[PDB]
Parts: sequence; structure tokens; C-alpha cells
Amino acid sequence: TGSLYLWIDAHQARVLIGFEEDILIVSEGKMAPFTHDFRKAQQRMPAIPVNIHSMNFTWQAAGQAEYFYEFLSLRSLDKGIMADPTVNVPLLGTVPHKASVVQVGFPCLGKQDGVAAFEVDVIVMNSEGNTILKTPQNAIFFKTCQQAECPGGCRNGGFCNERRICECPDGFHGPHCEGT
Amino acid sequence: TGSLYLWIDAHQARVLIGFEEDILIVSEGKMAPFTHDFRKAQQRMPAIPVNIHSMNFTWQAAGQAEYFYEFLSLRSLDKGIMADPTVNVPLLGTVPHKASVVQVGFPCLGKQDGVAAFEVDVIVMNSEGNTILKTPQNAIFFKTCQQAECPGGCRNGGFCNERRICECPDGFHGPHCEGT
Ligand SMILES: CCCCCCCCCCCCCCCC(=O)OC[C@H](COP(=O)([O-])OCC[N+](C)(C)C)OC(=O)CCCCCCCCCCCCCCC
Ligand SMILES: CCCCCCCCCCCCCCCC(=O)OC[C@H](COP(=O)([O-])OCC[N+](C)(C)C)OC(=O)CCCCCCCCCCCCCCC
Ligand SMILES: *[C@@H]1O[C@H](CO)[C@@H](O)[C@H](O)[C@H]1NC(C)=O
Ligand SMILES: *[C@@H]1O[C@H](CO)[C@@H](O)[C@H](O)[C@H]1NC(C)=O
Ligand code: NA
Ligand code: NA
Repeated sequence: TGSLYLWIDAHQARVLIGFEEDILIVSEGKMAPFTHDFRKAQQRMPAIPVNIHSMNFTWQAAGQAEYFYEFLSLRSLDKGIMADPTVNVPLLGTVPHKASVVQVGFPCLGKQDGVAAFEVDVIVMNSEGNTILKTPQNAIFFKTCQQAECPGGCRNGGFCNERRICECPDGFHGPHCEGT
Repeated sequence: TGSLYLWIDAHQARVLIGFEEDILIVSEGKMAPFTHDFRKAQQRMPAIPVNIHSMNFTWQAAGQAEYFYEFLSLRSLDKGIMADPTVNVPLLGTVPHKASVVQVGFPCLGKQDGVAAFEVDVIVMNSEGNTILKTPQNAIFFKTCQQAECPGGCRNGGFCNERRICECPDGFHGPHCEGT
């Protein structure tokens, strides 16, 4: 009957938790059993590690029915640690019929070491305009961020970003912002 | 008798003041006449414009005598506008026998619009260790800086630099910090 699916692919699941198995979140339009007691599920979710800058989710609307998604909130609650999370898709759109990857980005600013709390509130609506699936109410997620330290430092008022690349200002280029 | 020379080449002078003629600063080890009444010379020096990110000076120790230079202070007095000025040579060294270019950089941070005061205190010493030439005492120079505005903006907590290039953090690349 139901056709919506949302999962984390086996390869992405391995980098995140160590087990190379698909993590099912929604199957045939129904939330996975582990999600029903959300507070218990959240306490088993560790803070996203420093080596992970983004996460891949896979979704599909596998039948003939059309479904629409909308990202209602993409918000960091610790703006000095991490900027707002991002998605590589438009904020409102159609859930694709062919299985496709949505990349959620976690932009640590590289100014502070710490854990940033953030929100990803998304809804799925059917063609009657009713919300059929959504991020559990008041859900909070966590990301571990590190202070950036570039090899050899950044000159000319430049700053190191979390990819260990120098952020060079006006008329300055190269690995350490020396060139013109 | 004297052999030291310091000048601004005709091409650099044209971009700065509009006249394509070498500007002589030191000739045969003697400060140019316009420099004697330094306060009067300073009031004829306008703030370095926004389109100029660095300036080229040319120097030479044209004889057999050896001379040593030292940059004693490279300091911005308006750190929120412009970072410390820079030079593309070691802070202490030999004045070259072959005429060579020293590039002085003015790193506007791109966070504020305004004029930054700065210092470039340099000395030249002979082989007896005595200072024979130096930046006039208490000299202040000025640089016009602009707030950076990147076309299409910088995403994922990225910031625009004064070269109109996005300063992207961890695991984010491209013109607007979208890629992974
Ligand atoms: C692109 C969508 C992003 C929607 C997602 C919103 C959140 C995006 C922000 C990042 C969230 C991830 C942070 C934590 C990372 C992590 O450590 O995940 C590992 C956990 C552990 O999962 P596990 O250990 O495999 O156990 C569950 C599965 N078993 C094996 C029990 C069957 O696995 C998880 O707990 C997965 C966490 C995600 C659960 C959030 C529920 C979202 C439901 C949204 C419903 C509306 C959309 C429907 C679409 C058809
Ligand atoms: C790499 C050295 C940097 C040493 C330099 C230190 C300063 C570096 C910071 C930036 C300074 C430039 C900021 C102002 C830019 C500007 O508007 O310059 C234009 C002026 C106008 O010059 P003008 O209009 O041609 O008039 C003078 C020449 N006439 C034609 C009269 C003969 O031309 C000028 O006024 C030139 C300004 C520079 C004068 C500073 C004196 C420095 C003497 C140092 C002596 C020690 C070193 C001896 C070396 C052998
Ligand atoms: C995430 O998906 C993108 C899309 O192809 C892929 O290039 C990237 O390697 C994936 N990352 C992980 C950890 O699977
Ligand atoms: C400054 O000198 C460098 C050294 O070659 C040169 O590449 C640059 O074009 C010069 N800039 C100006 C304005 O003359
Ligand atoms: Na730096
Ligand atoms: Na930005």
C-alpha cells in the first residue's frame, strides 16, 4: 500500500556507526519501529564525529502517487560553533520516484572546539496537502566540531577553515595567502 | 660615493598617482628632497585606494659595499579593518646588488569599510652596524578598505574575502561553499 522509503545506505552507515548495513528510517510510508519511542532512540544517537562533515540519506516515492517534502527548519542552536545545517536540494520539492541521495551538511566554523545542537525539521505531504510524515516534534541532533589549525598557518589576516585550507582575503592567494 | 637606491617604478607610480614616472625615494644613499619636511610630504600622501591590495618598491645596493635592511615594525593600528602589512622578503637581510622588487601587502579583512592607519618601520645599516637610513620617526600611512560582497554570497558559514572569493570551511568547496 505505502510507497515512501527513507534510509541510510550501507556505505554511509559503516562510516557513521561501524556496521555496513542499510539503516531503515521509513519503509512503505511507515516510520521504523526504533523511532516510535524517540527519546529512547535519541539517547542511542552519539554526537556526529569531527571527521564527518556531511551525511547522505536516500529516499524514494516508489509508486505512482506523488509526494512533496519541505524543510521547515535547518537551524544551529550554537551559531558560534557550527553554522546552520544545509541540504543539497531545494527546500520544497517532489520526493523523487527514482531513489536519490540528499546530502545534509554540518558546517563547523573552525573557530571553537565543542558540540553544536541543531535541528532538521522536515515534513512529507501527500497530493491532498496533508502531512503524513515528519521529523519527531522537538528533535535535537548533535555535531562534534574542532578548532581549525592549518599547516604553516594563514598569513595576511587569513583564517584556517575546517577542511585545513586557508581562507585568504583580498588579492591574496595560495596555500598560506602569500601570492598576489 | 653613495650607492643605495629606493624608488617606485614608473608602472606602479601610474596605478597609484596617475603619472608614469619613477618616484625617487633614496638616491646614492641620500633621502629625496621631498622627504626632508616629512609632515608636509605626508599631507600630500592620500589613503591607498580600495583597488590597490599591494605596492611594489624597487631597491638596490649598486656598488661593492654591503648593506643590511631590517623591518622593525609592520603594524596595523586598526586591526578590525586591515591586518598587519606584510613584505615578500625576510625581515632581516642584505640589500641586493641587482635591482629587485619588494612587494608590501595591505590585507583588508573585508569585514568593515573604512581607513586603516599602519606602520612600515624599516632601517638600513652599513657593514659597521650603524643605521644610515630609516623610515622617518612616527610615520603613519593609510589604506582604504571595503566590506566584502561576493556574487551569490557564501553558504555553509563561509565568508567573502576582499578578492571576491568565498572563504569555505571544513569539507566545503567551490564558488559558494556548496560542494563536498
Ligand atoms: C533527507 C531527510 C533527513 C531526515 C533526517 C533528520 C536528521 C538529519 C540530521 C542528522 C541525524 C543523524 C545524527 C546521528 C548519527 C548517528 O549516530 O546515527 C546512527 C543511528 C543508530 O541507528 P542503529 O544503531 O542502526 O539502530 C537503528 C536501526 N536498527 C538497527 C535498530 C534497526 O541511526 C539514526 O539514529 C538515524 C538518525 C536519523 C533519524 C531521524 C528521523 C527523521 C524522520 C523524518 C521523517 C520525514 C521525512 C520522510 C521522507 C520519506
Ligand atoms: C621596501 C621599503 C619600503 C619603504 C616605504 C615605507 C612606506 C610603505 C607603505 C606605503 C607608502 C605609500 C602610501 C602612499 C601612496 C602614495 O600616494 O604615494 C604617492 C606619493 C606622491 O609622490 P609624488 O607626488 O611623486 O611627489 C614626490 C616626488 N616628486 C615628484 C615630488 C619628485 O609618493 C610617496 O609619498 C611615496 C611614499 C613612501 C615614502 C616613505 C619613506 C620611506 C623611506 C625608507 C628609508 C629606509 C629604506 C632605504 C632603502 C634603500
Ligand atoms: C555521499 O553521496 C555522494 C553522492 O554521490 C558520494 O559522492 C559520497 O561519496 C557519499 N559519501 C558517503 C560517506 O557515502
Ligand atoms: C609588482 O611586481 C610584481 C613582480 O613581478 C609584478 O608581477 C606585478 O605586476 C607588479 N605590480 C604593479 C602594479 O606593477
Ligand atoms: Na592565520
Ligand atoms: Na556568507
